Amino acid sequence: CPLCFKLYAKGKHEKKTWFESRDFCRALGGDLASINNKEEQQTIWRLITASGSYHKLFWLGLTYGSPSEGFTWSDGSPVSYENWAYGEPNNYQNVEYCGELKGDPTMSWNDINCEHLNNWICQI
Ligand SMILES: CO[C@H]1O[C@H](CO)[C@@H](O)[C@H](O)[C@H]1NC(C)=O
Ligand SMILES: [Ca+2]
Repeated sequence: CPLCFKLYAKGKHEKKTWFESRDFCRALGGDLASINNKEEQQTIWRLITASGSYHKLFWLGLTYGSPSEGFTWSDGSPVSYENWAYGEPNNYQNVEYCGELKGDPTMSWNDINCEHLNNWICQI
C-alpha cells in the first residue's frame, strides 16, 4: 500500500451522499470500502484511532441489491462477513438502502438513506 483503506473525514460542509462518495472513490481507481473479514475491520479501526476520528460516521460500500440478495458491496462482492448494529438493517421508514459505519470500537453498521451526508472510506 502507498489491503489499503483511506479515511475521508470532512468538515460539515464537505460531506457527501453515498453516490457522491462512491464516485469519488471510483475516480481514484478504487471504490467505497468493503469490510470482508475481521482483519479488514481491525485495519480500519486502527486508521480511526490514528486520526482522532472517534465516534464519526462513514459511508461504506454497502448498498441494497434486489429484494432477494439484501445488501451487497459496491465493488461486486457479496456481504458474507457482517457487523450490523443490533436491530439493523431495520430499513427505518422504508427509505434506507445504503450502509454506514459507526466509527467507534464496536465498528457496527447501520442502513440509512443514501442521500444522507456522511464522511466516507475508500479502498484502493
Ligand atoms: C437515529 O437512528 C434511527 O434513525 C436512523 C435514520 O436517521 C436509522 O437508520 C436508525 O436505524 C434509527 N435507529 C432506530 C433504533 O430505529
Ligand atoms: Ca437503520
